[PDB]
Amino acid sequence: MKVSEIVISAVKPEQYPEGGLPEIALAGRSNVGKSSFINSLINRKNLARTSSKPGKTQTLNFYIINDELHFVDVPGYGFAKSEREAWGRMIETYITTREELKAVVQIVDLRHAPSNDDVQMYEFLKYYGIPVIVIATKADKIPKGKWDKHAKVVRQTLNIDPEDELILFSSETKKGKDEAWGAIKKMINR
Ligand SMILES: Nc1nc2c(ncn2[C@@H]2O[C@H](COP(=O)(O)OP(=O)(O)OP(=O)(O)O)[C@@H](O)[C@H]2O)c(=O)[nH]1
Ligand SMILES: [Mg+2]
Repeated sequence: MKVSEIVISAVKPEQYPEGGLPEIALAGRSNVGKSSFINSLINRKNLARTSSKPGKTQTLNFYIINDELHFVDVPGYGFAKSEREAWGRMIETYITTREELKAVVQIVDLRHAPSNDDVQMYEFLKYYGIPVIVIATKADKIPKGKWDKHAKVVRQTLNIDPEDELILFSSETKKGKDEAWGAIKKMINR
């Protein structure tokens, strides 16, 4: 997509933006680079703020791209890993009351294997039959030669449906860019 502005920081539906526009929201361990992915697709450095390595994103952030879509940035599973569950109620409601939600891009790190939270997430995300675009990120930190031994583990771990799709990615080198935008567009222009 020949592709960039914030709109709001909703903590509940009584805040979600207006317009009834389409949205793709992200789910990911904390620090995984969800805030980064978002930026990588619409070509921004820190529109969605990134951080050294903490738990910087802390609210559902809506980013209207070309006034045609909505990327929604989300805190990592549980921000400060009680607050665990506090996190769910929110992502859940949303992913069960936001009809425009046109799919969830769940991002996991390629290097390691999906943490149960990721299987969990995906599971839930699947119980509601929400289309998902898994993203093996930070490819660039894995010897190009071993991206199969790593990305095979995911598929098995998250045992990803055949309807859903895994994609290798880099917020550094931008690898997986378009693939993302393609799948993301299948979901939008379905
Ligand atoms: N080398 C590398 N670093 C990455 C990559 N993606 C994200 N990072 C680094 O990881 C850190 C956190 O990235 P973010 O995008 O803020 O993380 P996040 O998952 O959105 O974090 P929260 O908003 O707290 O959930 C930063 O220092 C980024 O520069 C990637 O593909 N390669
Ligand atoms: Mg984030």
